Amino acid sequence: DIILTQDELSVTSGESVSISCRSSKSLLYKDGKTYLNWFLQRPGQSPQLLIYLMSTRASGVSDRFSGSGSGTDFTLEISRVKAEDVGVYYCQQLVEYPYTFGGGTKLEIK
Amino acid sequence: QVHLQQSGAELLRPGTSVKMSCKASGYTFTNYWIGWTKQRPGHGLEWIGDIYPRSGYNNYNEKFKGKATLTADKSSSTAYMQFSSLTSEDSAIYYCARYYGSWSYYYAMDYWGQGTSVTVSS
Ligand SMILES: C=CC[N+]1([C@H]2C[C@H]3[C@@H]4CC[C@H]5C[C@H](O)[C@@H](N6CCOCC6)C[C@]5(C)[C@H]4CC[C@]3(C)[C@H]2OC(C)=O)CCCC1
Repeated sequence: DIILTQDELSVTSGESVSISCRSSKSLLYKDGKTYLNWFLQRPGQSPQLLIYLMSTRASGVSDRFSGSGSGTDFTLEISRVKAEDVGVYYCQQLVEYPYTFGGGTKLEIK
Repeated sequence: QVHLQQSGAELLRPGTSVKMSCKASGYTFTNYWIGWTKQRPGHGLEWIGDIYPRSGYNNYNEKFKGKATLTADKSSSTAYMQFSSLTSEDSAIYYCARYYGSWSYYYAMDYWGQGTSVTVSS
């Protein structure tokens, strides 16, 4: 199984932050696409999609969020952190069965 | 608006079965994959399995192949997940969600249900 590694814990409102996700294996598929997703789970809510195919922002997601990566290292960049961004950020891969998630990174504002 | 409405909390004894529902509205149910996720405290998110409601094609995380059964009723736009042989390790919130994409490819769970809480106790 592909292992995705995230720090358990990650800031002031308006600062920028990034979330790291490290994969045990390349997530590039033979079609040239990288099947890596980012979700935010706000406190006591269901997860919501932010990014798919490593760097595509989902419809309705703020352009404050962007995704990048290279090899086995992936990054979610958040410009201008807001109260609504508080929660747990999960990465996930869909390139191999079984689909697997990172352990989640908690973001809090001080 | 797109909505996945999941059934209410269950409190069940070990060795029993549960069948939970996920009723889709606000999109064409038979045009998108549905998948299920497990969330327990200390264990983040885990993928259980996917179903393509139009065809009934379902596939599983090997570790749930014994335990989970996915079905879909096209006439009511409802997906179901049945768990047999419940144990305390099955105590979790279970999500259903639709995937962005199509039939031959999909990328990510884009709309999520609110979660069904299952608690297994003796
Ligand atoms: C991108 C690669 C990652 N994976 C592939 C694997 C892909 C499947 C291979 C088998 C196919 C059979 C048939 O042709 C189609 N059936 C639709 C349902 O009705 C019956 C007909 C599509 C089908 C199920 C594919 C759908 C997209 C599948 C899950 C792809 O995964 C995604 C996320 O797109 C490979 C390993 C893990 C999954």
